[PDB]
Amino acid sequence: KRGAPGGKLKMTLGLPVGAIMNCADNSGARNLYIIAVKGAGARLNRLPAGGVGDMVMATVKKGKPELRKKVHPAVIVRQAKPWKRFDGVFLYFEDNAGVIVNPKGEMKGSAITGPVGKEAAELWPRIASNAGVVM
Amino acid sequence: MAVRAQFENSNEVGVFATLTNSYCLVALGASENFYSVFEAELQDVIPICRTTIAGTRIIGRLTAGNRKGLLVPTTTTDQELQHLRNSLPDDIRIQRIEERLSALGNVIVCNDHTALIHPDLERETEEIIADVLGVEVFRQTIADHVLVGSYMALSNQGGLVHPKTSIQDQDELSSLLGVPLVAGSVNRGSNVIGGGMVVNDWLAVTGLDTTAPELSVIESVFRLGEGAGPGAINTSMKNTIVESFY
Amino acid sequence: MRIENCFFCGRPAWPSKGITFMRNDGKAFRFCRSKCHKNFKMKRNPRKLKWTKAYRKNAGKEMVVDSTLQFAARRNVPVRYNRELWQKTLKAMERISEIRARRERVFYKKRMA
Amino acid sequence: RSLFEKPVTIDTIFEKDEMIDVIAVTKGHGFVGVTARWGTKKLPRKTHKGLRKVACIGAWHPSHVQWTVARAGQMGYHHRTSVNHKIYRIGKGDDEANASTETDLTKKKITPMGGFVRYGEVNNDYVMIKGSVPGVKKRIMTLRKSLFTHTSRKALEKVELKWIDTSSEFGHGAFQTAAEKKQFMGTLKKDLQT
Amino acid sequence: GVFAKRTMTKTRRRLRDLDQIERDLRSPRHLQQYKETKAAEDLPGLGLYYCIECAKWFESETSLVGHRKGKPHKRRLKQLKEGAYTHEEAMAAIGYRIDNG
Amino acid sequence: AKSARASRIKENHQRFKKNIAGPVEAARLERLSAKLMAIAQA
Amino acid sequence: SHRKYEAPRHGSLAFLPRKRAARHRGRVKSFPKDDPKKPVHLTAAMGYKAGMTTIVRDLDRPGAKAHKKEVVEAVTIIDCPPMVVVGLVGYIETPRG
Amino acid sequence: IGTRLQEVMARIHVATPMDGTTRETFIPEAVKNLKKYDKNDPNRRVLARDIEEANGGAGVFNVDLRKDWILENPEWKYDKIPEIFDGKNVYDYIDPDIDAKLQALEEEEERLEKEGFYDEDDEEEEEILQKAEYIREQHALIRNEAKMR
Ligand SMILES: [Zn+2]
Ligand SMILES: [Zn+2]
Repeated sequence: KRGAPGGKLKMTLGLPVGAIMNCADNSGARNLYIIAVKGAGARLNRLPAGGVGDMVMATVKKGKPELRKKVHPAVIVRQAKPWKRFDGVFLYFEDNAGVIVNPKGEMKGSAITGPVGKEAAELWPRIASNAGVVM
Repeated sequence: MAVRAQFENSNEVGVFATLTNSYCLVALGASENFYSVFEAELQDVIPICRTTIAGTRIIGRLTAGNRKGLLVPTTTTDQELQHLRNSLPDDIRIQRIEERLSALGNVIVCNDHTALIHPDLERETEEIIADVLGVEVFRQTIADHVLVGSYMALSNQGGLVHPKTSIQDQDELSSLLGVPLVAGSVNRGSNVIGGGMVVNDWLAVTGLDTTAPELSVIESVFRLGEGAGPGAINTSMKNTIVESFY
Repeated sequence: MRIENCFFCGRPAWPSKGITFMRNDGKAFRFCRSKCHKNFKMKRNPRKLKWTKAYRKNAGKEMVVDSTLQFAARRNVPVRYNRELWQKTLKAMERISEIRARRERVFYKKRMA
Repeated sequence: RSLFEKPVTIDTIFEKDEMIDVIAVTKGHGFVGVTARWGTKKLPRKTHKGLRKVACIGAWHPSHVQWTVARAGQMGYHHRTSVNHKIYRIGKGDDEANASTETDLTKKKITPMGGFVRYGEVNNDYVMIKGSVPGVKKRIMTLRKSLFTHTSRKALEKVELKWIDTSSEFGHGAFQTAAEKKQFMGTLKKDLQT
Repeated sequence: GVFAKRTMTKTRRRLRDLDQIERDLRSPRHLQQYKETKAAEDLPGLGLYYCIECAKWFESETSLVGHRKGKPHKRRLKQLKEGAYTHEEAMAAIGYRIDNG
Repeated sequence: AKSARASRIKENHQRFKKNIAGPVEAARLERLSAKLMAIAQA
Repeated sequence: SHRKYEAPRHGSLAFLPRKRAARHRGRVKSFPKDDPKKPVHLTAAMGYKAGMTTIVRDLDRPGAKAHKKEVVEAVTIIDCPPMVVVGLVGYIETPRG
Repeated sequence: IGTRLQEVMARIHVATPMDGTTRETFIPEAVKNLKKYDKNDPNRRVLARDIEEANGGAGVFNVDLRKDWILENPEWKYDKIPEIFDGKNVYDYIDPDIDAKLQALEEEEERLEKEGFYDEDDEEEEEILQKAEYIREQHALIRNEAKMR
């Protein structure tokens, strides 16, 4: 099973490949550099991009040296580009942030700092269990 | 009475359900299989309500309550509140609270007598918990985790906690709660106990990946079935537990 | 559904109107329009911007101490549905609106004596 | 022959929850280059002889321009037949609350505050269609029955409206009725002046 | 003089809010969480010289003392004395309230 | 993925048309024709 | 030689030519197929596009994520005064149509 | 004792309260009288999944969320509950003791009307105001002449 989740409604994708997002867990990483987005299609010249609830592949640019040598799966939990929900609300967070997971969606860390989006919480039950605030 | 189940092929039952001694809440899904599991176990003894919280389906982690009351976060809509009030009888008090840490199922774990909360909850939130749930409230952590509702399942009979909880912490927490506590896992070695299961005084529902030794541990600590007690863990089931979890 | 109010200016915020800012401490800020949202992003004070209900209440140009303003609140303890209660709530709602309009006119004339 | 010289209303032809087709001419755009007419990629900055162009309209035989190559020309004002549009409401003109619902008890009509922009007021029967239609304001619309029996559950769904927006579309309208605007605003200077 | 005034209003250039600063002044725990979201080795002056009112880090104690004499610091002090705009004041402006029973 | 022109998709759509959507559209047609007949005879 | 990276062609050739429509009023190219067993009914109607607005729908779509929830949707208003029937045209079938 | 072995003793350790007290349990009496559900039993309890299978299957069956509502009158169970009225939230005004507060408001209104709270109230002043308006018009005309020249 590839990591792109099913049942996700269309939303604005705010984070293309090459974005540096914050790390919202206590895994030791401080930021995540996006190199790929799970489930991205094929289009000439188009940068693959992701939104809240999407799985990306990321490298650690700042944090513990043991995490700097690997490409980790991560789930985007916060984005700053405004997007619309099906209830009509356009909303955005004050930062871009994700959490490191395995391909099965279970979290590498043990705590999440700050809130997570409803899309990420509903698509990933471990993030829902580790979320303090869901907005 | 420990039953393995799945919500849309997910083993995280406590993420999608809330079980007390007077009501059950289940997430509204695309089918009725998850509702039918709880309906087969509880044949109209307590009400079961198909709930939505803030437009989401993670209701076990968004809600917290016991046999006396129910607490929902500030993002619960008036129509969801009305549906919950119309489904539950008047013996249960329902309150929407303005707590900043709105994942109430993660920050609150409670039986009918006591509650453990995230240490950074508001004093007004603690007072509302003590009033509506009719319990004594303590601020606690389980193995340095502040999400007590996701890292412990609790009943009036006993409690199951994080596997990496030290013996001294188990003893202190067992003194504080007044119930026997056991450190164990669910869902083939997961430490997210509250996200992995729901329990009340006579029924537990765990995920389908929960293996037979940890299922027997759950039955022993929560006294489910005839002749079930926590003494079987260190007398009758000790060899099985050592062999499985060494 | 329900009618919200703008955090910045206090206007009614109907569904699909405006934008919501989700802050990392756990607080949501609903704005009815881009004007209020952009003033918020520029960190202007609604209490100092004269076109806001915040300024008007701070200056004393809104009727605040009145018995007709005690009937609307965020109800955190739900009530079991009752058809007669809902119908009489609608009738009381209309009566309260009329009485509030009369008292507001009296308040404005007392201001403009 | 029995229908000769008689008026036929819309609700004797179509029904709420029916999926129909809409036929109209699209919005005119005039003469438009290839970038907006066909969606081609812009050439890099300060490209000689222009960058809103196709670089090679022919590199291969025949010694001709082919009919499949994007060219600048008329965009819009095209005849389009769009299908599968759900009818949400058939409101009656003589109904003074034809924009009211069962949960929104405000007695109000479909016309927004200040009127429909560049149209006026809707005083007759109206059809409320989910989504968008090929035409513009004031334009003749031809509503057609669907050519085939439908295959989706969306055509079988019945629509329950909780609320219809009647605020001003001439700006950021926050009030559904003039009474609501007056009640929020309070007494003005001209109210005491009158 | 604002650095890069064109993109001052972008979300990626957002500064800390006045109500958050008020909560930092009232409760040291909330300030502790805000400082936990930072890294002290990357901070100016190793995070030792911090003005809570301006939510700002400085390279030295002399720099912090000199900043306290400036008008931005006094403007922040005047804003904090007047008080920060909050959701409770937004509720009171329209005459709404919360009924908890 | 099966195309929109696939024979199995066409057969499934034909069964849906015959068994599900057909009676609903027939009842709606009956109501609309009754109303327009009332207009025609009035 | 061959194109190095594949890409689908810009625009559809089904809507050619991209010229102005020959008439301002839309033309019903095809009517629904006639069934003599059905009762008589009109197949079309006319109206005038007035504008767009916003609704809130209580959605009943079993299987969807927004099932039993409120959804905000855009709608189009078409002003429809009643028409007046003024004529009758008969059509025969010929080998030329 | 090694770390793995210590973790195993942590897993088999059963913590108990030191005072020996047990919490009171709340198990309803009908649980003992319940008959266990069996799929092979021809007289088993009909489930919601059985009703769903009989009524079109998953993704087609439409569950009735109001079927298990416990209201004072069962005829009210399928009402359209009012939510919006004249730009106000009905749920904001829902209050069990609404009639007493409305009675107090009406008594206050009668008292204010008796006391003259809503009551409403010179040709020389009108004449001098008109003369001042004429003077202001003359000043505007003079200023317009100056602007022209
Ligand atoms: Zn506003
Ligand atoms: Zn300072």
